[PDB]
Amino acid sequence: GKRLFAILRLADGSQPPFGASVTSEKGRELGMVADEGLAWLSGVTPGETLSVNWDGKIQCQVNVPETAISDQQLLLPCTPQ
Ligand SMILES: [Co+2]
Repeated sequence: GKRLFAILRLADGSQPPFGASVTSEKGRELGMVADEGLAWLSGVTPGETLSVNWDGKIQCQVNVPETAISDQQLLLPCTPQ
């Protein structure tokens, strides 16, 4: 499964800001965070680690479940490195 509807929230409960970028381990930009911490991600690999970037910096990372499949909405807890 490769396209994910990701609900992003940090460990502290906050939301990554509107306009943050989400990148794969490889460094590819799979999507951008919209409002309310929602990010549609393209070409995601199940099991990989994504980084969420804003303010010119990796702010936190998420672990895409190995069981992720296409068009799945899932919570991705974003934890600071
Ligand atoms: Co860019």
